[PDB]
Formats: sequence, C-alpha cells, structure tokens
Amino acid sequence: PVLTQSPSVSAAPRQRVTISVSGSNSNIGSNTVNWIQQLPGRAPELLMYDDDLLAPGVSDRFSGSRSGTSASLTISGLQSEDEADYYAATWDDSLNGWVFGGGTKVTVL
Amino acid sequence: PVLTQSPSVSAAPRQRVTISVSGSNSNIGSNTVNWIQQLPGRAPELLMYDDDLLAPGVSDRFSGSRSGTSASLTISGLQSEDEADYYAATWDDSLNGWVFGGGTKVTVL
Amino acid sequence: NKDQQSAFYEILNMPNLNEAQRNGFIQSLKDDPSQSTNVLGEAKKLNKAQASLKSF
Amino acid sequence: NKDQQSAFYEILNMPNLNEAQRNGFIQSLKDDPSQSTNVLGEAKKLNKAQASLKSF
Repeated sequence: PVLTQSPSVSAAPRQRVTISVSGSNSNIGSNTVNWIQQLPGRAPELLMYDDDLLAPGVSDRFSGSRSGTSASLTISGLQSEDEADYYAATWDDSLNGWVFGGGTKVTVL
Repeated sequence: PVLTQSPSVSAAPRQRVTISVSGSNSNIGSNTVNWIQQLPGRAPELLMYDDDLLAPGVSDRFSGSRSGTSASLTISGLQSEDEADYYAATWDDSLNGWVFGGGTKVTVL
Repeated sequence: NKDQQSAFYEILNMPNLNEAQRNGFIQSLKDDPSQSTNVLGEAKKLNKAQASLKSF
Repeated sequence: NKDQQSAFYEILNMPNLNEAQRNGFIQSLKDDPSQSTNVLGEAKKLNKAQASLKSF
C-alpha cells in the first residue's frame, strides 16, 4: 500500500473515531480521496468520495476531509454495524492509477 | 392491546419496511412513542424512544416518526439480524399508565 | 465543569437505564462536553422510556 | 425539463454506479429537478470514484 493509515482501533458505542491517511504530492496532495468500507464477508463499498461527499444512503455520522498530503474519515456515534476495515483510495499521478491505504480496522466493543 | 399495530410482514434483505401503530388522543395523540425489539428468545429491549431517538448502540437504519394518533418505525436496508417482534409503547393519560401494541413480527426472507 | 460534571452524575443516577445505555451517554458526554444538556436530555427521555419495560 | 431529462439519461448511462446510487441520484432529481446540475455533478464524481473499487 502506497498510503499509510492510522492503526486499527477498538472503541465503545457512541465514541468518535478518526481514521487518517497520509500520502504524497502525486496522490493525496493533488487528488481527492475516497473511503471504502469492507464489512466482514461482504463486498467492499464506497462510503465517501471527493474528500467529503457521502455516497447515497450512507449515514451522516461519517465525515471526510483532506488537507495537504493527508486526509481523514471521522465516524461519530460509533455503532456495532460500523465494525469493519476502512481503506483510503485516491488517484496517483506517478503510477497513473489508483493507490490505497493498507486499511484500518475499527472494532466496536 | 390498547394500540393496534400493522400486520406481521415478510421482506427480502436490503428492502425498506415500515411498521405502524395507531392509538387515540389520550395516548399517541399526546405522548411520544417508544419502540421495543424482542429478538427470538431474548429479553425485549428499547430500540427507539421519544418518537425518533435511537438508544445507544442501535443502528441508524432504524428511524421513527409520530403524526397525530399514529406512529411508525422504518427499517432501511433490512438485514436478517432484524428478524424480530416489534412493539410500540406509549403513555396513556386516561389509564394513567403504559399501553402497548400487540406486536408486529418482521420475517426476513 | 459544574453543569457538565452534574450531567455525568445525573446520568449515573438514572435508575431505569441499563449499563450499555448509561455508558453510551457517558461516552457522548466525553466526546463533546458542550453537549451536556443535549446528552442529559436524551438520557432523561430514555430513562423515562425504560420504565415502560417494567409494564411490558 | 430538457436539461433535467438530459441529466437523467446521463446518470442512467454512468457505467460504474450501482443501482442504489443511480436510484438515489434519480430520486433526488425527481424530488427537486432544480438541483439537477448539482446532482449530475455528484453522480459524475461518484462514477469516477466507483472505478477505484475495480482496482481494489
């Protein structure tokens, strides 16, 4: 994975959790970031796109932002169904292709 | 049961299902509605309260509403884990006490 | 803070909440103390709603 | 509503959207057609983003 994400975390229901990612000028510094959620055993799906836009049907407990070569996804009011792996995805101008973070697991206690 | 609930319903995963309840001016017409979920074999627990507030740890796939003498609970993105009996509960000013619906079973196909 | 500290203790003393509900409200209080009133309000309402289970 | 009709067909032809996303955007168009431009923009962006899922 070209992008470095914050390590997996355990958190309680209703906690606020922020997953962050950092890259370089050729990806996050010049391209918008998307956030992919991978639920256990399910196909991965887009939660957020264009830095801060919610995919249709996604809860507004999710919020996104980008600054410089870093970006983050914040989950407010954490809930058991949010237990998942979260991946940043962005375009990389040097690779001329998609690059991804290694993933961050959120475990809901 | 003082409150009348919509008949039990079967639905496929990913569908949106709405459970409804109706009462009178002395209960739903002047008091907020709570929604109790009883999963098979488990103690009943509060899912929603004050018409539209989620208990901690409850998924926001559930949403609630009240209008006049009726109220409803909506399950978006129906999941097999939602298969349960759902009961409305509200205060009754004439009985000066709690009144309940008969229950609505949601079966997930 | 006098008002926020008070909310913590009032939530802890609500007799009908179960421990998961109490802990969730407390987590919300820690995440944003400026929401104390709102959090307290929700806890009070859920405390009231929890009484219906005793009649259920 | 020729411009909105055009946005409708352009959303329907976006190859990477799934049916829930497409139906959500179209529902937004029907709810308030005056937002068509904004909705179209979002759909285009989401279509591009959906391509990342195929590389993932």
